[PDB]
Amino acid sequence: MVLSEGEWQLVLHVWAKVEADVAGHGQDILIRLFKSHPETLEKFDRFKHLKTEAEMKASEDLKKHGVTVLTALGAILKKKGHHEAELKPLAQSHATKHKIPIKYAEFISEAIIHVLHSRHPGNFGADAQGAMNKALELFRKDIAAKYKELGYQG
Ligand code: HEM
Repeated sequence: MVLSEGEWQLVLHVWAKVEADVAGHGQDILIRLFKSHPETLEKFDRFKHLKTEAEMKASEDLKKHGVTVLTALGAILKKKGHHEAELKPLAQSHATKHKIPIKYAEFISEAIIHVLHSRHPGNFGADAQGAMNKALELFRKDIAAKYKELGYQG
């Protein structure tokens, strides 16, 4: 798949807003994922112990990892489809080291869309959400293909 330039512009316009507060958005997205799909929390030996939303919100470590996640995702999105080098090390660590099944990438995709819709309603109308979804689908498709190449499947 290929996004058009107009779709990329909708994606990067809302992303510019996200980047005004990377830590806050990172926290919100990981917490949404762990509340909506509790099984994902189990893959994080670092965070597995957190029992409640209050505890997640107070963890400086979780916030730091949220920044790490969104910074890496932001770098991929800014490539506007030319992301093969950025994707390679991420595919390898998530497939071989962390052992994350590809279905969980769908779950975090959902979490990102939820938080952008909640925080940025005026810059995340239906057309902008559709463009963000296509971007995330492109990312998932390419990561799935690399999983296969690496011997995992997802
Ligand atoms: C937008 C998708 C994602 C991005 C951009 C992302 C990015 C990253 C980055 C940059 C790291 C640190 C370096 C590395 O280990 O590769 C990391 C670590 C990790 N990721 Fe992801 N990740 C994503 C989705 C997920 C999902 C869906 C899960 C699990 C449900 C996951 C599980 C982990 C784990 C367990 C670690 C190691 C944490 C630690 O113990 O420090 N990732 N991720």
